[PDB]
Amino acid sequence: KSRLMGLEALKSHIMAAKAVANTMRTSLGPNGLDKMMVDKDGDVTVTNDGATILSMMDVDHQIAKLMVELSKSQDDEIGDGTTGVVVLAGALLEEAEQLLDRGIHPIRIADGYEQAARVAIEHLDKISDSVLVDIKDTEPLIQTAKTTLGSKVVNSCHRQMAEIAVNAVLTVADMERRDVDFELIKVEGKVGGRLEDTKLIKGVIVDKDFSHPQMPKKVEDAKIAILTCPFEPPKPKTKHKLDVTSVEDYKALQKYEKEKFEEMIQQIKETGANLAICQWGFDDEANHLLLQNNLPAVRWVGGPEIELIAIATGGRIVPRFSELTAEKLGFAGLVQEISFGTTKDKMLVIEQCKNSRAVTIFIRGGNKMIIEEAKRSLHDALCVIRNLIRDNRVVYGGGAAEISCALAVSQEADKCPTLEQYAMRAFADALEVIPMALSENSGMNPIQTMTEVRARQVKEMNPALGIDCLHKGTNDMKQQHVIETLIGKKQQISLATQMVRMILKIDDIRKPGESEE
Amino acid sequence: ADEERAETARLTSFIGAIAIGDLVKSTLGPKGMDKILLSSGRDASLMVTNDGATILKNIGVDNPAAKVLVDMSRVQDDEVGDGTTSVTVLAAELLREAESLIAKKIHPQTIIAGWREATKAAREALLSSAVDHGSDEVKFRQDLMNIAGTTLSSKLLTHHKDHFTKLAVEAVLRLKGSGNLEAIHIIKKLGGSLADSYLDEGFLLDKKIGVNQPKRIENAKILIANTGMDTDKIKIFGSRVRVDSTAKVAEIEHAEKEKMKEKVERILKHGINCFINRQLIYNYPEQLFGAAGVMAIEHADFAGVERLALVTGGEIASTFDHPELVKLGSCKLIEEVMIGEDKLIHFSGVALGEACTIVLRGATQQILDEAERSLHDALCVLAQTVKDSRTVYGGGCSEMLMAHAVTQLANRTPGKEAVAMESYAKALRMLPTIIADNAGYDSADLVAQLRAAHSEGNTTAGLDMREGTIGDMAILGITESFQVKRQVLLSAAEAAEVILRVDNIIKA
Amino acid sequence: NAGYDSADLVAQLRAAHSEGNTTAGLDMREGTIGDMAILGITESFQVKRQVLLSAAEAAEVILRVDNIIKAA
Amino acid sequence: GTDSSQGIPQLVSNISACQVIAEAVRTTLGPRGMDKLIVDGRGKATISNDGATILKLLDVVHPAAKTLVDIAKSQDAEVGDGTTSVTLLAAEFLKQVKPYVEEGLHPQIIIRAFRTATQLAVNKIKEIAVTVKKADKVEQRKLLEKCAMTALSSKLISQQKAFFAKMVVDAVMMLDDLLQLKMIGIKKVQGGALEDSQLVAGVAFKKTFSYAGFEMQPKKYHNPKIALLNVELELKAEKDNAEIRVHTVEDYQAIVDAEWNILYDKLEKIHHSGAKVVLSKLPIGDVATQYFADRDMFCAGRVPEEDLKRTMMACGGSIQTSVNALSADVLGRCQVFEETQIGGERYNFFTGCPKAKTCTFILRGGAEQFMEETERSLHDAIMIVRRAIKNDSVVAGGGAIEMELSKYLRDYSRTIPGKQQLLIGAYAKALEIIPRQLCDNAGFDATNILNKLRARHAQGGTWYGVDINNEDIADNFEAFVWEPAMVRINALTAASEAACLIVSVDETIKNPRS
Repeated sequence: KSRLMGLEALKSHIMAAKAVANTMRTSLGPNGLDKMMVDKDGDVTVTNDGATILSMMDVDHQIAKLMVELSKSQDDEIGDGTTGVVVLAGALLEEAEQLLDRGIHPIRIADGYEQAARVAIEHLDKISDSVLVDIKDTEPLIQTAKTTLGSKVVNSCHRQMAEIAVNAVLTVADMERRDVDFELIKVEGKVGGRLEDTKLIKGVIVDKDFSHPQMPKKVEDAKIAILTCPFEPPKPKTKHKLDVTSVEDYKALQKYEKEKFEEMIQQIKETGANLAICQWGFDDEANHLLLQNNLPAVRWVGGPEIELIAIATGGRIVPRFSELTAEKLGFAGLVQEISFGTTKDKMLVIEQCKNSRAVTIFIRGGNKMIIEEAKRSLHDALCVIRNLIRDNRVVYGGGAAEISCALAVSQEADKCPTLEQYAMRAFADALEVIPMALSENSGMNPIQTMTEVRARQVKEMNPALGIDCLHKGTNDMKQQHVIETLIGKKQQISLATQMVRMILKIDDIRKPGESEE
Repeated sequence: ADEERAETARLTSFIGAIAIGDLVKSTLGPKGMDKILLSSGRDASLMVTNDGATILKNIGVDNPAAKVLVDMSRVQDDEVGDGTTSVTVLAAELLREAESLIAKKIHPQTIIAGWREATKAAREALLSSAVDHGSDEVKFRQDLMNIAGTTLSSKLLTHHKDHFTKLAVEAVLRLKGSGNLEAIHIIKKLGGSLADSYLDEGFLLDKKIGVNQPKRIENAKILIANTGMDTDKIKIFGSRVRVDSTAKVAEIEHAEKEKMKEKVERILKHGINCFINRQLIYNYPEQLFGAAGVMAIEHADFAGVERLALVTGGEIASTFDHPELVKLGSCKLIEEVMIGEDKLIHFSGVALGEACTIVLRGATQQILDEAERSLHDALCVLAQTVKDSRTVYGGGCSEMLMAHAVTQLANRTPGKEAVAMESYAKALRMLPTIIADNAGYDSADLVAQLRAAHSEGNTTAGLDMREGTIGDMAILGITESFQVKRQVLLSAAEAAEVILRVDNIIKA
Repeated sequence: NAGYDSADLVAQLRAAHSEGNTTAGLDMREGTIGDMAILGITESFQVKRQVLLSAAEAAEVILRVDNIIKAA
Repeated sequence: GTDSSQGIPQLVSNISACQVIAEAVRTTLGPRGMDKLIVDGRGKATISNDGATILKLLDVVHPAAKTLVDIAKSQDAEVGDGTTSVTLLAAEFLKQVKPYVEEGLHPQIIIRAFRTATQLAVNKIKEIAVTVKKADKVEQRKLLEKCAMTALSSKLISQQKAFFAKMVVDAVMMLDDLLQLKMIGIKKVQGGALEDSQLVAGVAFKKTFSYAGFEMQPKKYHNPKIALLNVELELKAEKDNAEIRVHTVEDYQAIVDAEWNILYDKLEKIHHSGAKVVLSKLPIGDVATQYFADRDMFCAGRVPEEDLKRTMMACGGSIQTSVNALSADVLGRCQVFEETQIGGERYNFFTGCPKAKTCTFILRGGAEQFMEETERSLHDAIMIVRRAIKNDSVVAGGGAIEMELSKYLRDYSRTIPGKQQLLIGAYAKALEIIPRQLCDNAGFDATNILNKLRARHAQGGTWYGVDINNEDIADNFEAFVWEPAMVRINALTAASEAACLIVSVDETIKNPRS
């Protein structure tokens, strides 16, 4: 394979990282244009989501993989900003081209963009740095859960999607701890529901329901029998697995497990837990007994879920039918199958008003991508919300900060006598793609559209007013409720400039060609 | 792997739906040239298809752009009805509009809004010329007739449409508040009739009833059961494994005749002479099932028992246990009525009522299917006739009229997006173009004159393009529910606009 | 020629003369629609009819000649 | 058959083979010294600023490329630093004798004369060399912070070196006596903040496995008896493949509850091993952790062997082949165990490791792609801070002496020649190209800067040098840009013979052919 260096490896790096940004900047914002993306699997995926694009994107040019990475970083913490850091990369990338074309050295270029990004993220700090509690944040959360859920296509008619998030990070993680638990928040979703169907569950909803509703559909508080024991074949790891074809062993077996499962179920009734959750759950033969025992109990359970039933409920663990004791009883506030008005949607909420260690934010919708649309809605909404519920620090978007950032950077670039005086000012240049593509996403001529914000920032010198992000005709950011976590732009910037900077620091490419995986 | 850019993503978007949109075009509007489906790839067949949904899946839909309208149009006919042919053409008409705007480089945002903007305004305009023909129930029955009249049109049916008109009318009439799609039961068969659609007493059933067993039954009260056997009973004894030799491969099959005989006794515990085991039996079983006095009548329909579970006050459930679990079906006479050389056991003594079974005897199963969607759509659209007595005038008389204001609007209403909205008010009139020239008329004097003839208020005046003329929609009776007009747009409206704004296609 | 998107401005001026309008029309000076006060922005009918009399025919006139023949 | 070739066509191809390779490392090695993403396999994409690694990564298609690897790699094992430059110097003469080889002029003394030339420097290198240890403070751990500061500053963050340089000292202290990456082994963190680290001098576990409750399962031991276990406990334990028949009758519940129990033994033999904090490279199972969280002895599964080994070296402990732990040294043991989340991730930290010779670092970066460059400052500094420990005699870093030497040497180009002023001149200049590259891979000027140093090398000043960040004239040791003498000594002697070796080779035989 071959060594590729300098302008060669430069224009190597330049192609996709620039080229990939294009579909994503056409996808930039809600006015960002969708993309039908079809696998070799026969699949079809219509995505204006760059984070989903990058996921959908298997394309070559390892840098084009590194963006699939870089969006996911900002995807969890900041939420939104997955796509912009990508389209900002290609901006400052081509922006970097002509400085080398000028003769500005590859390590001259990157650092001029880099320290100028410091001013940017520093200038970012001037927009709104506020910090409030959850119950106050919900207003700037839902105003942003407008944008987030909405830039995710229909926040519309939902504070149900908005304000369960206000609870989501809140319950799983503190305000001040700022330790990211979207891992503790269970984002659950079900097709056949509605976007108008969205639910917060501080406990765990287990889709498996009572063996029979003829048996009680309400188990009392706790008294959950934690059981890893077969009431159906427990995929047991030891033996050769064969069913019997003869009536002789057909009768000899059917009397066997009617004895044990009943006295198992009675032993469960004996353990004093009137719900039996069984990590190896219920076939019908045990359920007739279970029904005949009149014991409310749970059929097949996912292996880690009965554990997740433990933690999320604070449930004390009864490991196995051999360990049985009446003392340890799993936690459930109320054990019942939940039909939401969507009856095809039936889960058994283990609903913890006492110990809730996994908060299920459960959203619904008509179909797969719909709930997925609503999930990545509910995902990044809360993710942007998580910033704002922790530190509610808001920049108003759509290029209103860009000029604002590009302004200070530009002059301060000239103020720096270093060669990067150009690069730092060249830095402030490529910031303008943010209103630019958005302008053309919103369907406006950016070059004028953006300097509106400039003329605004020339006057305003802050994101408040802006251009249309939603193509609504009121050119605003604050007032258009274009509200972006001030953390995230600092995130988003630092992500772009530094990833590119190493892309700029790496000029030395051993590949069979310009790009590779 | 692959990253596709907009131009192809837009052009392939353009071509496929356009390529499929013109499959049924000459078959759309009134009847122009028909559409022959040649199947050379998967088989060798000469086929005639005016149906998009048919034409859709037959030809390769694997164009991801085609997939959209193939899906969207399919969904639309599956909802409001006869929308596939529409939607497939409509967004195909739409794609050509923005394609210029795209060529003009008009902001993808602009065409999206303006069309969707105008999409409202036209259906809005579609809301006005929508006229209740169903105020009076008899006029509603007449509303049901004309609305079903435009539905059954343009396809290939010889005498069939006449049975379905009244029936799509009657499915509504007796049901009180909705049409009967399920209470109507579809039986598509080849009988002694090259063209028939008629009403089925109970539901007819096919079998050769020979040998000893009496081939008619009187005073039937059916024991409704889904549990039974074929060559092996479902019971404790239903399985035996013995072959030690080559004689046993012969002997193993004889013990199969042991399993049938023990159930023949089991129907006698209930003592019920009319018992449906919905699983089949042969003559040698018919030899055995004729001995006991409790007969197992084989291959009873699920929906036909549902048909009976409706009117008889009985139950349609699964499996079975004892006669009181699933309520006893009852039919006055279960009879075997021979149609041609073959005899048909006929469940009868039960005639219509809360439900209907409909047996279509065509010359082909082909003629049997084209009437179903005709019926199926005329059923649904006459259920649309139920709530909305509105029928807005067919032959695209709405389209031009929908295009009238939007045109007049687009000038005024947007100070920009008239590009889209005019283009909207443009494409609406393509359907009249493809027929009026197929009609022999000059569409140029159709889509606009007759437009400003009906759009300025003679709405009955519309397309009789099977005369090659302007024609009177209420007089021609060519009109269909205002509800059949809106959503076929709304589907097609987004059918286009999706792939419009699709600027990239990633491929695994 | 002025380099301004005509469609909107046109459709603006359309939505003007769609509404109908006199006192306001597209002004490429500022570059955008503006007052027609006879500011210099509203201009002699004499030319226009003459102009508008002229090339209006030439099309339909030449539309007679698709029949062009050449001693060349 | 067999292939062979001789003489200038081979001999120039001999030197043609080499000069291709030294450009891989060319602009590399430094803050503005470039960095190499080298993809030698389809899904295998590798990044190094060091030659030896990519030398190990890249294919060597030449005896030259083969003969080069160790030569640069020779400077690798020494300081941890300097392969790239040795690669530069090896072929740096090869262009100077291309006049001679295209003169066809080669008495072999050309390589033989560069040797005493290699002698006069490595001699002079140690002469000017000065012990930093007994010279600096009375302390010599702020000296290390000086080295740490300077050696945290030559690649990435000088921002955090003000905070980090004191810890680099502290790591080296526990690093020194056993010189290891694992015992400075860093645990990256992110999201709790951006761009910071802190030294944790006991060990740390990035991984662990606990379910059936966690916040209800003890996460900490104020006297951990640390089981360092490679053992695995799965959903059900199996000593048999099969015997009889999933269903039948007596056979169904017979297998299952015992399949439970065969776990319990290993589940027990862990817990009565004195495993309270339990650590198993292979995962603890769920029902195992259902058991483990039932027994309230903290388990761990999916555990790093290094984490297991960092402990066994910090506790004097051992990874264990048996769930039973008889020996507290076969066991690990500490006076502190915690599962604490720095950044939010479950970690198992051991302080109270009796040896505790493994320093761990909990480090946050700026972004995804910005983090690597940060800790290499931490890793480099230690290596060269330790390198400042190992050889206390230390000169100016950043090629300060070469220009002086380049002068000092071709000073003999006046003194030496009946002939080899050429050789002494050509020998003298090739020194400068390494920092000149560093000058030039900074995009900045060297003949400008380096000659200005030389003008004051004409003063007789030697430690006069460049600070690669500022990229201007200076005295590196007064900037305290540092390397011990032996660093400069070997790179020459490494690349010198390399420049000498294949020049004795006009001929290469290949039996396999090609």
